[PDB]
Amino acid sequence: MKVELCSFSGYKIYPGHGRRYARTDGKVFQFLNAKCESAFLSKRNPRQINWTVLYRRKHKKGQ
Amino acid sequence: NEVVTREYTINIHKRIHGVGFKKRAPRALKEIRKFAMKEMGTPDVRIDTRLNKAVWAKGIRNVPYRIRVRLSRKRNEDEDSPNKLYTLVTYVPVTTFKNLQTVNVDE
Amino acid sequence: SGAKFRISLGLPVGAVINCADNTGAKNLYIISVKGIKGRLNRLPAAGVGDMVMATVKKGKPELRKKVHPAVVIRQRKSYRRKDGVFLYFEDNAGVIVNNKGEMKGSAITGPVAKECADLWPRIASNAGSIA
Amino acid sequence: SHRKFSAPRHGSLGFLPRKRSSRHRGKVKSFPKDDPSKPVHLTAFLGYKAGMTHIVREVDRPGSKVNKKEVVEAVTIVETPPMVVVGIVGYVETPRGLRTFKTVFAEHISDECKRRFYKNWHKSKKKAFTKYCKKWQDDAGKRQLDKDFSSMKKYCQVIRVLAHTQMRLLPLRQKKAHLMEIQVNGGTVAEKLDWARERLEQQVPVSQVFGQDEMIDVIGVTKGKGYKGVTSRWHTKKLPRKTHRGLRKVACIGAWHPARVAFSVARAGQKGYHHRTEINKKIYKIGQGYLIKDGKLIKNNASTDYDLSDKSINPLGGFVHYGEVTNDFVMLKGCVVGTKKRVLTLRKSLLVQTKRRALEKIDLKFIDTTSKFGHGRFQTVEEKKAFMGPLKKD
RNA sequence: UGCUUCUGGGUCGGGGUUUCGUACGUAGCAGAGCAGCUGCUGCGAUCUAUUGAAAGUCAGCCCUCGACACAAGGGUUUGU
RNA sequence: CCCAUAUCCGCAGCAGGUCUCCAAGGUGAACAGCCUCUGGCAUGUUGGAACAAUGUAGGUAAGGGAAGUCGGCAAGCCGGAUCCGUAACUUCGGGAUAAGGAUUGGCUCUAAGGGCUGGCAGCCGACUUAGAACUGGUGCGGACCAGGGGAAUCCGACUGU
Ligand SMILES: [Mg+2]
Ligand SMILES: [Mg+2]
Ligand SMILES: [Mg+2]
Ligand SMILES: [Mg+2]
Ligand SMILES: [Mg+2]
Ligand SMILES: [Mg+2]
Ligand SMILES: [Mg+2]
Ligand SMILES: [Mg+2]
Ligand SMILES: [Mg+2]
Ligand SMILES: [Mg+2]
Ligand SMILES: [Mg+2]
Ligand SMILES: [Mg+2]
Ligand SMILES: [Mg+2]
Ligand SMILES: [Mg+2]
Ligand SMILES: [Mg+2]
Repeated sequence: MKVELCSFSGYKIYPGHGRRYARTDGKVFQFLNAKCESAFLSKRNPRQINWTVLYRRKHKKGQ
Repeated sequence: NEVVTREYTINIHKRIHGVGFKKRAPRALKEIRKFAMKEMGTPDVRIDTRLNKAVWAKGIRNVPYRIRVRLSRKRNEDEDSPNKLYTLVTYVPVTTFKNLQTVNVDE
Repeated sequence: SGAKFRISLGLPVGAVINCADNTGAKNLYIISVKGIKGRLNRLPAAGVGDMVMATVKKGKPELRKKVHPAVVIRQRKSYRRKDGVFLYFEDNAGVIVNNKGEMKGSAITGPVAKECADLWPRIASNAGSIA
Repeated sequence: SHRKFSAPRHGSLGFLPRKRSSRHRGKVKSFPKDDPSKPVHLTAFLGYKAGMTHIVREVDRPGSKVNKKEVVEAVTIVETPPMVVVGIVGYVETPRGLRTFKTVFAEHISDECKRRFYKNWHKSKKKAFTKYCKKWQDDAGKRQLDKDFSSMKKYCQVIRVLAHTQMRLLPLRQKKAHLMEIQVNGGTVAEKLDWARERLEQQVPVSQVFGQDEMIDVIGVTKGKGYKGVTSRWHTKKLPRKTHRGLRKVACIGAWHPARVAFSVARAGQKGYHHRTEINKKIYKIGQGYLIKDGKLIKNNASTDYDLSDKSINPLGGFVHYGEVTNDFVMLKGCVVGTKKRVLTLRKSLLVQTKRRALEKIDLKFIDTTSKFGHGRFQTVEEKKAFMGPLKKD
């Protein structure tokens, strides 16, 4: 089975983890856990959450 | 070597885990006294009023997680008591608890 | 030939779900579920791919005050697939059909569960996407 | 009058009394029926419940919706370090049932096994089997032994071996070994004894008892849950909120006549810690333990033909509330009874396994080793470090 | 279930894991503006770096064998 | 001297009853609730160890949402304030906080609203209202305090007993 990536945090989801979300507009999201799912559903921007892949890429933390 | 002094860190957090709010700090005083018998094997444990003050410094339920204490086994001066020795427990303020071993203190 | 596996049932009798077809109904009110033998005190319940009996509460006046066969195509209650995936939809949706599973309408809005899609070829052909 | 609307009764009257098991170690109530034509083999084994994980595999079920497709399946990891055979016991069939006939123990018995014979090892002088062991050193005693073995050949019909676990290799606090009789099914009675006599004091790896894809039964004691009410113990309907004097009760515990409470009515009492036997638990993998080969520790007992990572079954942080599985393990599909650390009796099937599910061959594509102490999201520490990057600790 | 094989568990420490979400202090010519002196100096929620940081983490998580002491004990009974 | 969760009446040191005076700071419309100073107390006729069932009093629950029940009983939703908006009917007073929306933090500023002295000048000031920028993970009446609503039928006008 192929690995996904959390639609909020950027962490990769191995088989048997998280939840897959499907909106009425057709877009499908995957969430590593409920911590990531809650932030996404509360309309939080991952770029502003310090521990996400999108934040660290925007701030060059790894680089 | 009956008269001896050592400095300990007591993990109060794990001693009072799961205890009710109105009994958390009363029970820490009990777990400190119980700790003293185990380490020094003396029924007569005497907890200093500063250590009692430190343990209650944050109220009845948010007790400090770790506390550094000094145990000093001393000779019971009164011959009326059945106990020849007692243990005195004093507070040792520490800016940090990291890497603190159990230390022998020599006066 | 291949049989659908059990999934969590999220729509007990008495649930009002959206109507995801162009018939005219705006929602579907579940009054029973096909294939439910049940037991004492337990409400019949439905999941994606289940045919149900429902009434239209909001919609065309000609569609109301009567019982329609409907199939659930989306549900908000997450259900496990045999590949270990827990999937759930933003809303609960159904489509009116007849006994034979042919859609009373001609188009669907929103995605359709793969569980319901594989079970109803007439419904699948009208689905914009499959989830 | 008759009850208005029908309903099946709650619970099974077949598992009564709902009491605390009198034994901690699962007891094999029935060993498989002996087939003399089969070669000599053992029929049971003792394992410990390490904990659960989940795997990925490709199912081969023609006509299924999951044929040639991947599926995630839960598994239980049962640590099964090799057992040590210490004694042989023979039985005689009588018109009153099997009667224990003769018991012969090995010359050497380790301290893990001798602990079993004591309620306090600390206060004991460790005198168990001290005078007996001399029967193996002197000729007269030896001549008496092979007379005992010959009598077991003449008269006995069921041969069992006394195998105990090796607790020193397990991560648990307990040092007292678990000692059980295992029946020796297989050839004639003479063949059973020679095979067993050879194995006195020897070790039996689990792989010699069970094999890949085998359907076995797990016998153990469920997780104790203490005093429980009828609602939790018997799963009866909860009474309305307006009920006076409590609602987690059975309202009518009987009719006026018979003027007694019947044995078939739900009551409050013990829940859990019940002896149970569960059948048809497939073996998904028999894993080899850690081996020091050529000065390097081999521990990749969780790699598969598709996941070449050098990782062991142990999840990050170890098995929660158990420890580290460094011995041979059995990966069983689904769940089994007991808490972590619970000793489980593995037994061979009493049935004939002719079903596509029973005969299906397992080919694991992936074994999950993420932490179970939270929501672990990394399979290995190397995978974690490569993703995270250097930290302030370094 | 454990209670001397330089061995045993215990306590502290450390490491692993994991939860939250980036510590105090310090610097900033980042900061909507405002006050004072002739660009500088003050007030300023907030922001950035230090800093996936700080803090907790078995009390019923996992591994140590670094520190410290303790452990060869006590009571009541039992005989073909 | 007590004057009342122990000096009075209730068989008692009884969660009941029993007439009054004085009355601080903060928040806030407030003698509300919440915290605090002066003053007072030792948890209400016992303690210790556990944390089973069943209770009593509080909470939280995925998906559904009264399918429960005689009956929405119980709980829950709403709730402050500012700006907007508001029907039938009506005895024209009401209905009405009808119904229905938006807003609310912190911080830095701007504008208006006065007295005293000798269309101007100087000195004093007390809280308000309104607007703007910036700002935080959209959190902001952050605790406390704090109306669910609508359409109808019966009866009794209402307030009161
Ligand atoms: Mg019913
Ligand atoms: Mg009948
Ligand atoms: Mg009642
Ligand atoms: Mg877990
Ligand atoms: Mg009280
Ligand atoms: Mg008292
Ligand atoms: Mg009193
Ligand atoms: Mg009382
Ligand atoms: Mg709910
Ligand atoms: Mg919900
Ligand atoms: Mg009804
Ligand atoms: Mg009914
Ligand atoms: Mg009510
Ligand atoms: Mg009205
Ligand atoms: Mg009236």
